[PDB]
Amino acid sequence: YQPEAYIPATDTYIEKDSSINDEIDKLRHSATAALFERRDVIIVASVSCIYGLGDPEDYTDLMLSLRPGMIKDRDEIIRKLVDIQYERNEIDFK
DNA sequence: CATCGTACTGTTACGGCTCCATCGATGGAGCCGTAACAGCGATG
Repeated sequence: YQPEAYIPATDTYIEKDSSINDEIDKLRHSATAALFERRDVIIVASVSCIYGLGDPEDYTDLMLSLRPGMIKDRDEIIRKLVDIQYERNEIDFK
């Protein structure tokens, strides 16, 4: 990670560059889901636990509920899935 | 010295697409030259 910064002494600006690790992201998402799923969860974290995450109210209110017999268009459900940052990929299924 | 931050920019291999340069011969018919073949009369 190289956060953007500006140095007035040299009048030079550095652009932001980052790389994402898949395993750590999956572990973080699993921890976040387990927090809302079960109460008997133990989380081992670094000082990263004090950095800005999303709103828990938005996380709870944006859960999609589906049951048999409920009328709903397939396109509407696909749009709802896309709106919660789900990527459609028939080749790379992860 | 380790820790943290809401999917980052620039330059190279490699496969697929497209444009451009560069590169007589054989059989049939007619002709010439050469060889080959066919085709009144008088007397005893």
